[PDB]
Amino acid sequence: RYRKMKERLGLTEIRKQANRMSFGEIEEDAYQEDLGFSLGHLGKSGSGRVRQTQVNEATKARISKTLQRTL
Amino acid sequence: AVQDPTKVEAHVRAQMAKRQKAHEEANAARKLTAEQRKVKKIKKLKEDI
Amino acid sequence: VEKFGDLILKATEPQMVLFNLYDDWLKTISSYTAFSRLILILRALHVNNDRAKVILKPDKTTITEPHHIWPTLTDEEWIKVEVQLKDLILADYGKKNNVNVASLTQSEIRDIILGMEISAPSQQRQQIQLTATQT
RNA sequence: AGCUUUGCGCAGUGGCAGUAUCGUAGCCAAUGAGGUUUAUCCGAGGCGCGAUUAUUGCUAAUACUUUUCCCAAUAC
Repeated sequence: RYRKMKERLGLTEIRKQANRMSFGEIEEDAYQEDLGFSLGHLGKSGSGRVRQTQVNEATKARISKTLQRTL
Repeated sequence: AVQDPTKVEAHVRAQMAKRQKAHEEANAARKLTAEQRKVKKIKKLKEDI
Repeated sequence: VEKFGDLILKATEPQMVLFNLYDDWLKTISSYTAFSRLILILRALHVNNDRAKVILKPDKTTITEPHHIWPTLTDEEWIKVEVQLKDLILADYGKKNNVNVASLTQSEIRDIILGMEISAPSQQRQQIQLTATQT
């Protein structure tokens, strides 16, 4: 249980990479509706890795037990 | 397991075999003998007289 | 391992080849017990490659058939040879680093077997009885 | 004489989820709980309160100095 709950709340590589931000490399302001929203090294061609990051399956949104039984 | 892998695996399988042996002897200490099963069936099928 | 050397050193026309380092181990031991045994053996061969060669043959028969690479040995003797191999690795580490093998902790031995350990130069400073002085 | 069904215990091997698990000398309930759909029809728990890492226990990680021996004539 502790391992599963730590993996769910753990800082995934894609979420780790959005935390960062390049120094002096100014990003274009995507997402009009809220400026300041910026992905980190996700696609900014900064200092990340060559391949695209993959979504962690443990972060996939799921529904409750009572909600499922009502469904 | 890094230090002595085979010894550790042998210990783990010893624990597994101990659990299985305990389960099997618990099943055996209750298992009804053939004479007991026969007398049980006969007594169940007899008493409607 | 002299089989790999005898193959590669006298080979031409580069070609792919497949091996199996879990010769017959998987019939009796698990996968990551076989991997740990392989790691111990490979660390030993990295350490000496000749003392471990003698250790890999506890007898003079030691039937290492050409069908596979490692000697056909039993698990009970595998425990003993692993103990000797671990002792060899620790003894070499102590000889090279002037440390005491009995003084090594458990995680110290794990780090010795797996990878390597970090040193500490004099430039690394921990700047992070009383004598009164009149000034 | 095997085969097999149901319910209940003791186990063993797994898988799944920690927004849920348990308690109820509190109340109500097949003399009917709850009913959004299928209502001259369905058919059981519900409410309030309480404990909690949203069940509860362990195991482990977070260190060295007590002692106890000593100098001297082949001489007025």
